[PDB]
Amino acid sequence: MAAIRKKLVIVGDGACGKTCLLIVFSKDQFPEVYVPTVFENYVADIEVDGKQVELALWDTAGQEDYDRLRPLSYPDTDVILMCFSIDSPDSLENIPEKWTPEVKHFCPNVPIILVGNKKDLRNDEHTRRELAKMKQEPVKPEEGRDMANRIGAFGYMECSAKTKDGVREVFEMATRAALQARRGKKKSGC
Amino acid sequence: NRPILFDIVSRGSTADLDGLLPFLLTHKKRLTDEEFREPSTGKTCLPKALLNLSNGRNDTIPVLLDIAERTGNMREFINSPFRDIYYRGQTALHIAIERRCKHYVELLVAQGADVHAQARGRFFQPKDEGGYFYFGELPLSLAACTNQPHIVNYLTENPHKKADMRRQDSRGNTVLHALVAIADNTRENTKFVTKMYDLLLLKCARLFPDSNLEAVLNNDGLSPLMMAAKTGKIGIFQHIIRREVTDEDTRHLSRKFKDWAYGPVYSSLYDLSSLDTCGEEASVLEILVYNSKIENRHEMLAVEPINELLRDKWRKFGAVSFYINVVSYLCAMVIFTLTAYYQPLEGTPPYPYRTTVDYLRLAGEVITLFTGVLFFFTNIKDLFMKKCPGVNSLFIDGSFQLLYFIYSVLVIVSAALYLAGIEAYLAVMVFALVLGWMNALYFTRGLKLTGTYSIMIQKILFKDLFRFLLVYLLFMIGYASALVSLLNPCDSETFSTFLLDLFKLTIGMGDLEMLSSTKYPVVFIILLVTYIILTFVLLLNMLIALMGETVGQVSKESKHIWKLQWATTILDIERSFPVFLRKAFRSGEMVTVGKSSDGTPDRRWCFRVDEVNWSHW
Ligand SMILES: CC(C)C[C@H](NC(=O)c1cc2ccccc2s1)C(=O)N1CCN(C(=O)[C@H](CO)NS(=O)(=O)c2ccc(Cl)cc2Cl)CC1
Ligand SMILES: CC(C)CCC[C@@H](C)[C@H]1CC[C@H]2[C@@H]3CC=C4C[C@@H](OC(=O)CCC(=O)O)CC[C@]4(C)[C@H]3CC[C@]12C
Ligand SMILES: Nc1nc2c(ncn2[C@@H]2O[C@H](COP(=O)(O)OP(=O)(O)OP(O)(O)=S)[C@@H](O)[C@H]2O)c(=O)[nH]1
Repeated sequence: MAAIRKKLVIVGDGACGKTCLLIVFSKDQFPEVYVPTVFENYVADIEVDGKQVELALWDTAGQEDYDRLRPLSYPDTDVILMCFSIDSPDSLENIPEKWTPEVKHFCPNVPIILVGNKKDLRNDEHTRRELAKMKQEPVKPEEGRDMANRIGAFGYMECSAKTKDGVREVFEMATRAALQARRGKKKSGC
Repeated sequence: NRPILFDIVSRGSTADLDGLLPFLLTHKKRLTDEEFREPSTGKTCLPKALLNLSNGRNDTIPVLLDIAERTGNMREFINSPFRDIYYRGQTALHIAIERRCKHYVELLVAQGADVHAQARGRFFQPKDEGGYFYFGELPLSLAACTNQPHIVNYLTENPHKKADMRRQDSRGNTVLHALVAIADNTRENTKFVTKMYDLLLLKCARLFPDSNLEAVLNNDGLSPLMMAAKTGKIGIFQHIIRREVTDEDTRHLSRKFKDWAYGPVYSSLYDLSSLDTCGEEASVLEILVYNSKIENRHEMLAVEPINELLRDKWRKFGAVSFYINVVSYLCAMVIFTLTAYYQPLEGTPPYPYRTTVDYLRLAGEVITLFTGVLFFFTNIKDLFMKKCPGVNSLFIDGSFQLLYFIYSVLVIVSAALYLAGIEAYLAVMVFALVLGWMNALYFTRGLKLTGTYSIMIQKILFKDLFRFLLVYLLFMIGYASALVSLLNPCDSETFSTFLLDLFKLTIGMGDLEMLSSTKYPVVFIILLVTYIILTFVLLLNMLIALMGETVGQVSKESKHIWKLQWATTILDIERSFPVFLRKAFRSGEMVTVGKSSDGTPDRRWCFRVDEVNWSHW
């Protein structure tokens, strides 16, 4: 009947493919030449279960001067995509230390969905050979399964923008998380 | 180049813009770059251009739009939202609509401007929250609230994009909700509000025949009718109640029908599908009555169907049960009084019951305790029934709703003592009895002859008498402390005895013997004389001045307040009935006035009234 508008914000460390993920959702065409540093001011139509939802997609960066304005994008957020890389293990241990407390500081009681990018790159040989120079290995999916549990993520998934695998299901899970009404209030003052 | 570009666009000059496109192409700098955007609020070139312009023809907009198109960033640029707090979410389309220029609205919509963008800045929030203007946080709602029928008509039906009228903002308010929110009781505002409301409702019904726009509810659960009733906006409320549509195609959504005319007598059939609800959903009547701080509650109560519905409801069952209520309560109070009188002081409570009189005596205590428990249960059920009304509902008004709670406590509290604290249960039992006897004016509220008396005594007691008693207590404390200090005994017991003597004097009886023992008797008598003069002569009967003025206000508004109190008591009595019985007592008919679009019968509950007119010739 009437589409419901929901706010989705994607946050992740640099070069993780957040912009690529949203772009592939947008036009279903991987940009192989030019990728904007941020993809902003876009609303996409999605239907999951008898409901029509307009999802407003916001991106956050910190490459240059975007960290100062990043806080402005948090308020009135309905769902968060905590995004990281499977080909870059360093993208994992930084999620709890610095990103999570900021997320809870600005926008608490908001559903958070964990996502790892570059599923194919975890099985690549050149990436493994280069990474072994520093005694490192690709991110283990089971480690992600557990890491979702630790940070209380609503759900954790994998995406591959190159082969458009799981993008639709991942963002559908994001939307179903968003439509959820949450649980009242906790320890509400008298 | 932000300052130079801002100055050029503000001045409206078009020649200066020449050469910007080659510069952007060579430097590959987008028009949305942080440097171009104003740091203060993320403002961009387009909103600055639209804000200031000459006769609505800034003339710089098309050139900037073409430049953005060449850069390939038109979608991002046109609908770039403002950052910060005060003007968060504002876009170019909102500004174009506000400035009452149709041309720029058409241009922005055609070029791809978003039409569902929401403005959520604090400035756009309601008046009481901190925002000076509220319009539903939507473009179409903003146009409707600003009395721009042409803009609304164009925006609703456009070949490029359409703004569905059944669209809800974050608050849940739709276009009708916002239109009611800005509605005012002024003569000019009401006319355009009603006209726009009718136009928009008719358009929505015409485009979508299956769904009725008024059905949609906000997050609070209210509808435009209910919200208007709660906010005290009579101008739109009365029109909504008696809405009649002459059009045959969409006459189903009308709320007032014509039954028949015999000579000067005209009988018309109103609809009350949502005006009265038997617990199925919130009703306009309950919201209008129980809620506090309503600007025009008394005027809104005096409408054609409300009075007749209250009269019929009172006649059908209200009178039958009201007297039953009075009789039962008075009988219970008499039983309680008899139990209290025949209380054996001798012996330690509890007492053994062996004699014939014990049969009768125990029953009184059992009945009183069960009645108190029933009162407590009724008063918790009622509190939860109204979705837990706050302090304002209980303390300020409807004092009797709180008093029976106190009566509920003491009566059971004594019982506990009667089991263990045997010695001093009478002390609180007697006070409970006194309070119960004194709080029977709730039943007198209903009577027309004595309806005002209870309301006005409750009103004057807490407001006038206490305000006067503050000053009286200042005087009392000062004078009593002075007199106690002055006297020479040659101490708590002496002070208490002196206070007792002084109070007995204050009544107007007793004797003035204290002066004999004290030193400086002359000043003591002077101070007593000042005390008596001030209090008795001036204050005691100058309170009567504003007391009589209060009773004068009540006399001037006696008819209006009695109607409210009678409605309150009858609704009160009704709400305690079970749901099935209430449905069995439904009022109205099931007239099938009209058929739906597909021909199915509406079969909606209604209620018919009649009046007389002699000039309809
Ligand atoms: C049973 C129906 C036919 C009528 C119903 N009366 C009763 O249920 C009882 C009367 C009596 C008398 C003596 C002993 C036991 C009962 S049980 C009835 O009509 N009403 C009760 C609910 N009402 C209330 O609860 C108000 C409004 O919420 N609150 S109150 O001020 O605290 C009050 C007022 C009178 C009574 Cl009495 C009990 C209460 Cl807490 C309204 C009015
Ligand atoms: C004008 C009004 C609205 C304000 C005053 C409030 C009254 C409730 C005060 C005024 C004087 C007070 C009385 C002053 C002295 C006493 C004696 C005291 O007990 C005694 O008899 C003292 C003997 C002893 O303890 O040895 C009990 C309270 C009483 C009656 C006080 C109870 C409350 C009274 C009547
Ligand atoms: N092997 C592999 N590489 C990918 C895949 N998707 C993206 N990459 C790379 O990820 C990059 C994601 O772009 P982006 O997120 O903007 O990088 P960034 O430098 O981290 O951006 P920023 O957060 O500093 S502002 C793309 O440019 C692409 O080269 C994939 O599916 N498989």
